[PDB]
Amino acid sequence: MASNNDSIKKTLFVVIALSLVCSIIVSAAAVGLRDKQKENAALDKQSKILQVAGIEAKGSKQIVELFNKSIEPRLVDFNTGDFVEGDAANYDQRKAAKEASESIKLTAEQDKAKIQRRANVGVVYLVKDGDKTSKVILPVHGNGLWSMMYAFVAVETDGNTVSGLTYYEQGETPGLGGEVENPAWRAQWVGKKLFDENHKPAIKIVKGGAPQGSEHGVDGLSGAYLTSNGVQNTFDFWLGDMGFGPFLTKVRDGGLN
Amino acid sequence: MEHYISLLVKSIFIENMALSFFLGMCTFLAVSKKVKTSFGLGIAVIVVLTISVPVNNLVYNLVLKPDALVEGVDLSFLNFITFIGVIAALVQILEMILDRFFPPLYNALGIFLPLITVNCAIFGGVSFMVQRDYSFAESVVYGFGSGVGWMLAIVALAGIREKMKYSDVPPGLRGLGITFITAGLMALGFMSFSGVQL
Amino acid sequence: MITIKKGLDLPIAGTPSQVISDGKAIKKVALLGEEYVGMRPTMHVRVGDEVKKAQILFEDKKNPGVKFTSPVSGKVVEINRGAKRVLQSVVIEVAGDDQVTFDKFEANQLASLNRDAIKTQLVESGLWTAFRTRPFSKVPAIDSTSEAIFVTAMDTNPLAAEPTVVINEQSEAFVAGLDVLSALTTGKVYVCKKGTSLPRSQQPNVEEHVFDGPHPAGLAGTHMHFLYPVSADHVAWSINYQDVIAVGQLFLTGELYTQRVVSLAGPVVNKPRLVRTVMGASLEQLVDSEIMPGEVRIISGSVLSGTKATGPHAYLGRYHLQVSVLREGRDKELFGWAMPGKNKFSVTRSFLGHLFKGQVYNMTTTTNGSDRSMVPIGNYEKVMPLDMEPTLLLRDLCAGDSDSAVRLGALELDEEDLALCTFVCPGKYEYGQLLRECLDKIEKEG
Amino acid sequence: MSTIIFGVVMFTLIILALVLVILFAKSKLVPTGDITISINGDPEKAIVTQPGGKLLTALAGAGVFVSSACGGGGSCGQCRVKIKSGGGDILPTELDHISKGEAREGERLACQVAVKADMDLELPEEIFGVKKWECTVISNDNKATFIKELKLAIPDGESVPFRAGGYIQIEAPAHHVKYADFDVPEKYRGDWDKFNLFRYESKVDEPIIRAYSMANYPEEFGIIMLNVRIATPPPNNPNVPPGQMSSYIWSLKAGDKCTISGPFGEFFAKDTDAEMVFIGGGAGMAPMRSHIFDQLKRLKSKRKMSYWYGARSKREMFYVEDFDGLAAENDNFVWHCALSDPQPEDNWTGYTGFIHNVLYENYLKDHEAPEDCEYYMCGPPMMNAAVINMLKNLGVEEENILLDDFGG
Amino acid sequence: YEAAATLFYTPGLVTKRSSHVRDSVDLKRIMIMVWLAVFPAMFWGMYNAGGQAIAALNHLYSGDQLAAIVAGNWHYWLTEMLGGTMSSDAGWGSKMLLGATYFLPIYATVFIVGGFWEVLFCMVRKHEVNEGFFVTSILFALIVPPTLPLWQAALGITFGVVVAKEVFGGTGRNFLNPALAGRAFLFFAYPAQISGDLVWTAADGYSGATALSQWAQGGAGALINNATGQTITWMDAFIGNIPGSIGEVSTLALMIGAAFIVYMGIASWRIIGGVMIGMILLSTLFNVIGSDTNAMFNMPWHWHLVLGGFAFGMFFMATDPVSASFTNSGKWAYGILIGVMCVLIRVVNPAYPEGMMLAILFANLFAPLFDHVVVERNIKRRLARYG
Amino acid sequence: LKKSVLAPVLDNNPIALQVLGVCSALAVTTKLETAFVMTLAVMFVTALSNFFVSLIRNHIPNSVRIIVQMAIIASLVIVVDQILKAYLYDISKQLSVFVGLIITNCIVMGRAEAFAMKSEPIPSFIDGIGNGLGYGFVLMTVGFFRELLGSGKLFGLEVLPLISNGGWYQPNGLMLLAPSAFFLIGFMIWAIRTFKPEQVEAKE
Ligand SMILES: Cc1cc2nc3c(=O)[nH]c(=O)nc-3n(C[C@H](O)[C@H](O)[C@H](O)COP(=O)(O)OP(=O)(O)OC[C@H]3O[C@@H](n4cnc5c(N)ncnc54)[C@H](O)[C@@H]3O)c2cc1C
Ligand SMILES: Cc1cc2nc3c(=O)[nH]c(=O)nc-3n(C[C@H](O)[C@H](O)[C@H](O)COP(=O)(O)O)c2cc1C
Ligand SMILES: Cc1cc2nc3c(=O)[nH]c(=O)nc-3n(C[C@H](O)[C@H](O)[C@H](O)CO)c2cc1C
Ligand code: FES
Ligand code: FES
Ligand SMILES: [Ca+2]
Repeated sequence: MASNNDSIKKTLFVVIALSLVCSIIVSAAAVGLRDKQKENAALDKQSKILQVAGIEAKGSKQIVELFNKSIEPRLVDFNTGDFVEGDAANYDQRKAAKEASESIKLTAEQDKAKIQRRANVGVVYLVKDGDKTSKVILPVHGNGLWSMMYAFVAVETDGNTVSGLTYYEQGETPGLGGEVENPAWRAQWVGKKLFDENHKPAIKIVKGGAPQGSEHGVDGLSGAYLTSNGVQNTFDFWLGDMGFGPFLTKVRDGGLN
Repeated sequence: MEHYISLLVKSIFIENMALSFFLGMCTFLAVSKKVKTSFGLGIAVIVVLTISVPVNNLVYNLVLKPDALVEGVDLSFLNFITFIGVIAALVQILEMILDRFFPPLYNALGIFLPLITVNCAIFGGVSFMVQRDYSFAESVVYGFGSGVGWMLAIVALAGIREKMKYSDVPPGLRGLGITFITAGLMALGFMSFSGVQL
Repeated sequence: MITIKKGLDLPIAGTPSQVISDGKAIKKVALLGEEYVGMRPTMHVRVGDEVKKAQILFEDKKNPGVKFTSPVSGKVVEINRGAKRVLQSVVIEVAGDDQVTFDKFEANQLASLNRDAIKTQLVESGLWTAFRTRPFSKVPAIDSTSEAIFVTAMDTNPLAAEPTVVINEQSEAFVAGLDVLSALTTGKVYVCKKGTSLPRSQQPNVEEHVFDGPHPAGLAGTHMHFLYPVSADHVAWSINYQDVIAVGQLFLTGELYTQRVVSLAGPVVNKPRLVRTVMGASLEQLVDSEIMPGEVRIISGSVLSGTKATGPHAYLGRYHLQVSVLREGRDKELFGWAMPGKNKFSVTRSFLGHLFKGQVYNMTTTTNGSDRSMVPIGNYEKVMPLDMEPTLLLRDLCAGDSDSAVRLGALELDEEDLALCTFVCPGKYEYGQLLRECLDKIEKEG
Repeated sequence: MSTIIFGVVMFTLIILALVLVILFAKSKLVPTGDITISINGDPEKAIVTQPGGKLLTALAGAGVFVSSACGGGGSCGQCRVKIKSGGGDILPTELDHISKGEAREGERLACQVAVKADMDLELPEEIFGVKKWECTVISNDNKATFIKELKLAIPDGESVPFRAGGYIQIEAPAHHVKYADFDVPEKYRGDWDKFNLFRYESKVDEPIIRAYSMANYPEEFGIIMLNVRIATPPPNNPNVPPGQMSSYIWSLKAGDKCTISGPFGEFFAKDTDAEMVFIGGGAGMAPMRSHIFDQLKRLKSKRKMSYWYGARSKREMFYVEDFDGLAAENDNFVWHCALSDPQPEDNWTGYTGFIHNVLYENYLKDHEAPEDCEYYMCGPPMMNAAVINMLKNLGVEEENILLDDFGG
Repeated sequence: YEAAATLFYTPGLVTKRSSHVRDSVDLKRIMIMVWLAVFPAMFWGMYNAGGQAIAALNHLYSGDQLAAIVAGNWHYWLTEMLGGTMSSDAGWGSKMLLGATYFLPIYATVFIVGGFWEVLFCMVRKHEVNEGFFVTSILFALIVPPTLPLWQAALGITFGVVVAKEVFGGTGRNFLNPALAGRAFLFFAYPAQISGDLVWTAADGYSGATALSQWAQGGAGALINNATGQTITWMDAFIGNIPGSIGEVSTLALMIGAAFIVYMGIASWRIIGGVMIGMILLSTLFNVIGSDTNAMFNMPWHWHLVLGGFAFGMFFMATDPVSASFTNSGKWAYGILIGVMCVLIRVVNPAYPEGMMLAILFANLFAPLFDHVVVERNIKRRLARYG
Repeated sequence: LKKSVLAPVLDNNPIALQVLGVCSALAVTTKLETAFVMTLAVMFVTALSNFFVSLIRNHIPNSVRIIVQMAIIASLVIVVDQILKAYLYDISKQLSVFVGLIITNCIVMGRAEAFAMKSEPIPSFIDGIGNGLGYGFVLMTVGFFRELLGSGKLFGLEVLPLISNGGWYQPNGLMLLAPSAFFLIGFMIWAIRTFKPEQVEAKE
């Protein structure tokens, strides 16, 4: 082959040089920008929390100052629903759950699959109007058809009425599962009661659409079975005894204050 | 055993690479003219996927997984480049083998032989393996099943196109356009497994 | 003993009386150029030439050494040519009894003659054109040989004659022809017959095989499929019983034997029967005053596979042993496609006709519908007894895929093998032409 | 920093391992030894080369190779070779020019064949006859408006072994030519002046090769007579660039050095007793003259034959004396000429119109057996189509139709 | 007007070559015979739709409310105007008339639009308009709910005729079922109008599931007719006194119609037998395995037969000659695959309660592959000189 | 020269004539925003990879050419994704699920093999830009119909008011599934070869 490119020495030299190049570049790009990427992710989470709480904000400065002004992170024990002392502002529930110090759920109570472990302490965001509490935001998540889906729920301190819901991290196929992020679909969750008179979970994702005024039903996602099902299972779990059940009971009895 | 049989059936039918997830469509549409050419191409794809998925499983779990080598260093940013390098080496060897021993297939594929590297189905399979965190045996079974499903899809399309020797397609649609429409109809047919969970 | 279960005996009206009688005197005979596959003639006569019996009329360019000779002594009166000056027929007006004479041997010597001597005598007499080759149904090349020669001593075509009646009248000639064929072959000779007795040769390489069932149980293609599967590497020859009698007569008396016994039958023939005629006779003069009034079609051969004998073609054929006559069905009826169908035939049970067993039909030449695409309701499988995929093969022929058709078994077939498939097609396709086109392509391209 | 060095090192090591595996695999799947291709069954004059590359290049290096001008594949199928061993199966492209029966016998295209293993060829005896190329121009005078006759004298009177109707491969170097260099008598300059086309010129970047047929029959030893048609842009498309080699050869003059290849080609007559019918137009006069002279003078054939030539006007016709003498001295030869549209200066009396119609109306309309004789043919493509259609309608078979299809 | 003449009269042609005598059958007779075989199913479907609607209306409303509801629907007040009654004591005539006012507009729309497309394509390609579209249109009209909007019907028939058949060259040239292709287009484009609990009885404001959906929830004990309070029985499902698509309900009527075209030799008893074998095998396997949380595991074969569109599909849609396998051996496999897929989608797929059209469209993709396997075996036999 | 950059739009389209970008065309064409972003990304990556491969085309051994090309392409894609995540987080969020699909987009490697290995740097860059434009033409045309008919929106702006919001339009659910993309591309090819009939395939 021309210009002795077939020589073993030439081949090895070419490949090693072209690896050193593009390796330096990829590594430098990946490691230099990590902090900026994490900052952007955190700012996006704050923006999503504000949006679900119902506060208009634009720009990093406005978002951060409003979040500091209006939202008060807090920790809960799940098992007892009691508020737990701690920072509550730098707590990483994902890391906590991955740590071996936390619980592991057997199939019987693992309603929402592929979540093997649950943290013993969760974080909730209390909306403030004045000095007392107007709402509470609950982070919930569950496995979908493709990956893990995370969302916020914004109950109104009575323990039943939803008042808002957003998905701040999901990777479902656009058009079918990605519609979980549709504003029109998100609008259906306003006013749903989330509990029946016996205080059992009662939120339903109805296949084929829910009758008007159902007061517990939310339309499923067209052509999106198993992801409507994941959305059902996540709530079935997180409203149960293993999730925010006891905490929502203590909120319902007026203990939120 | 039922675990692996369930995984294999899932990969072949419920998550068919071609007619579900619609991956690896370029060569699937281009090289569907003859059943036996499609059969050979599918065998090659099966071999490449079966070898690629386990090797990439090992590489990721041993050097690229967080804290795999030493604590605090994460090399996951090299996932794509490492995976594609492995696949490229495999296709490079496949080229020599086909040239030596299967000259008819080598000539039939033509331009698309080196393009098996960038067949979206293989890279998608490796990525799905990494996301789902399969073990080594599960990786082997998953790669084999995905390859078998892709081969089944392409062979079925080739059979349809051969049956269409009796058709009267308009000149404008002859070839690529009618093949596109046929593939769409096949997708409609394959929507039967939407909602079944293995 | 081989039994064919899939087939069809067409219940057309007017079946012949199996008794031989003298026919109308014939004054003109002809040789039809288009009848022979792949023939490109070279004329050796011109209008106004006097000829003798067995004198050469023309020769084939594409098959050197093969001679086509005159059946009678007389004068050439027409050399008909059609589109692109394609030879249609050479017409001779009978007169005199001059003839060319060849060598004659005794009966006991025929089985041990030299193959080259046999071949030269046949070629010179012009009786070499009785043979045909599967594949391609062409006259064999004079320098070739074959391991299998198939004799057809049965006939299952509708309205066909009874070979037993004809053969029993010429037993010595039939046996002598069988002996000559046994000497001429390099393998076996297959005498295909029905269950009844025939004169038989004492040579050990001549064998009798019995076939039972409906049409096409009596076709050389069927016999070959079951006894000697043919292909590009295995080539068989076929010849009918009357030609075997002619061969025996030639080698016994040194003279060309041109007499025939054909069946004149059909729905419009007053007295169907077998009649003695001569090779290439004029069908117009043969059926003179034998037919009912009206517009009719005269066919050389069976209705399944014959030649419309009009104008320069009538003029009986070389390989045909019967003449069929039936009305021309140009009628146009209202809602005819929707009638119950008491008097309508079909291999489908969608008419009332099939409920009356033993009913014969005065069939006409109507095409009971228009040309349409193929919707395979499974009619072909009912009438094809060979081990093939008929619907797939027919779609291959329609699409023009010669290689695929060859793989599927086109080389084993003749136009007469697809006659029933053409007959029962709801789309009114004609598969003889498609098969011939495919075979021409295969022969030319390689 | 500790996580950049790790990444660089790990990626480079992985790539190096993969490349080493590839090299090891190549060491076994790709042979490196010599091939030793045999150009014929004889145990001599064999060629030993390294593996890889197309077959044609090995023969080119050896110096003896089959005819080809385009040098490519999949178009014009102008290269052929016979192979008995090796060479693999027939590439699909080749089948577009190779019949299945030929493929069974082992015909192949040199361009498409790849040198992977030892193989033996069965090249004919003809291509070994390639000859030295030097030759001297004697004259390049004009004979028709757009045609000139070029005469070449071979050194030492060498008798090039060419058959009637063959052609030679001619070569030219890079050059720049202007039409003003061309010289023509006063007779033909009217057409030139009509367009004032002397402005045309062309450039040849690198040497080019073309093929031409000799106008002399074998008995004319030591001389190569040639007929060349000038490739000029279409009258309706003056902007079209002109032809290179036609202009270059027209540039030559008497006494100039010239280069030709060995004798090659096809379109030879056959050895039957059938009548012959030579029909040609324009540039096709050379093969017809070669055939006619060979048959009448060398072979002294008694078979009947005739020649039919079509021309635009009386000014376009030549060799009239040769053909008239042939007809007068031979009773078996008759020649006729048809003018498409004679001009006033012609004062023409006789057959007019297209040659195919003239021939059909005068000879083939009454012929006893049109299909029996043989039709040798050479002319412009549309005349070729017309005469082929006429003959086919008359019922002549392809085997009796022989022609050279270079389209003047 | 030459359109009527070429449909009423016979061509009056003769034979030019080959066989000088031809069989009496032709494509026109085949298609018209298939067209007539669904008439009992169509008539019973109209009658049943009317009966279901009237029963539901009188279960929901009464008196002045019923009068107001009637006055607000053109179907209802046209039925009353033409002499019928919408009272609970309505007769078979009133029920059939009410069903007709639903079926006939759908059929007319489908026929006109599909005919427009067929005529356009045939004119452009200079062919003769042929039958088969009759079968396509009538089947498509019969396999939809009684409440399907007319514009949706038009879109569905357009898709089925054009995309699935005409671009391939027309009748006999395609590989997919056109009617089921149109139905699938509707099913995936506008699910709310061809699925659920508000579609299968043409009663205003009425909601009710049908047998296949109720067996998913409970067992055979969950099959109850809410309009009348009775329990659906096997005989009710067999005769056709149940809601659903217009022409699918009566298994008895479908069997009567299909016996004729099977006897005549137009439909493939091999395909029908394959479908039956596959269904029986898979349903009995599920019964043997059993399940604690899925009630569909204990549904027997004789119940699978009479529910949903299984009988309609098996008899009239799985037997399309063009879309099926062309070999006798391939027909058995084709039918078995269709039956297996139908039962499988019914049982282990919770998204869909029925799977007949999806199963047929799935098997249409693999029929040529079965043909290929069989023909390759035949070719090997040939190369062996048949031993 | 614009004649060089505009040819692949209709004369040599990477999808309508070549079969090189089908998967992403089926995937990312439910919104014009994602279609536009993917078009830009593919154009940029193909141009740069063609340039870099052509720079060193004379030193690449035939036995590792695929490895070299894929290394360059993957490095470019990874760096681009990192930069988008760092500075254009909003856009990166849309393209995150399809980042990997860019590496195996057959257009990039097909043009590197077919053109860059034979041509010079600037011509290769122009060829990459032209093929990106041709790819974007099909992507945008399909996305127009899909988005408009499946949601009544163009670039997220309401155009056909939906019934769920008091409108009159009922969205088509099949426009959110791949078969709609298959059919749309088929009919696009039909129109493109009805005009410019030189591209019609032979036989039949
Ligand atoms: C074996 C063989 C033998 C032949 N022998 C003879 C012979 O003896 N006598 C004879 O007269 N001819 C003969 N020919 C035919 C032909 O005259 C020669 O091939 C001649 O050498 C070709 O002319 P050229 O190479 O000078 O023109 P080229 O430079 O090859 O040009 C070919 C033509 O294309 C045109 N052209 C170029 N570019 C364009 C463009 N962009 N658009 C449109 N048109 C364009 C040119 O103007 C010219 O008309 C023979 C051909 C063959 C194959
Ligand atoms: C031929 C045919 C095929 C059908 N295919 C399907 C199908 O694939 N999926 C579906 O959900 N319904 C399909 N249906 C509709 C159902 O058979 C039936 O009309 C509907 O399910 C009635 O309500 P039920 O499911 O409660 O019984 C089909 C109907 C027919 C006639
Ligand atoms: C027995 C039989 C069944 C048919 N079934 C169908 C059918 O289910 N759908 C349809 O569109 N056409 C049907 N047709 C008509 C025709 O065969 C079909 O449209 C072809 O696929 C057209 O090429 C049927 C025809 C026959 C004879
Ligand atoms: S295989 Fe070509 S882009 Fe997916
Ligand atoms: S055309 Fe010259 S080598 Fe093929
Ligand atoms: Ca947790």
